[PDB]
Amino acid sequence: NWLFGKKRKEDADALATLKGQQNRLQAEARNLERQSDEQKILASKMLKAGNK
Amino acid sequence: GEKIKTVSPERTERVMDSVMEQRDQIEMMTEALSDPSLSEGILDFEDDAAIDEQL
Repeated sequence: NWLFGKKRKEDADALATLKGQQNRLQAEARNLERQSDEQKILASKMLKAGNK
Repeated sequence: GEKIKTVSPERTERVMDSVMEQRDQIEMMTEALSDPSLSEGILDFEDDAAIDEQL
């Protein structure tokens, strides 16, 4: 009876937790990619400016 | 000086750190056992509407 709704709620909560954690990981990956692109452009710029 | 060397301040720091850690663990253990979700167990699917009208 009422246990079926509880099971559905538990599965939905577990999926919500997993998706939220995946959202944090995707945000961190986006930040890392931003930093890597910035770093590549900076390296090209300072090689233009003459340092190895 | 003999007393200060025996019970050094680092020893007191270690003892107080252990007391703090163990107090935290007792609190977490004794609040894990007191979660109201058990005796509550099944909650209203209507989310307190029936108990609202009963009150």
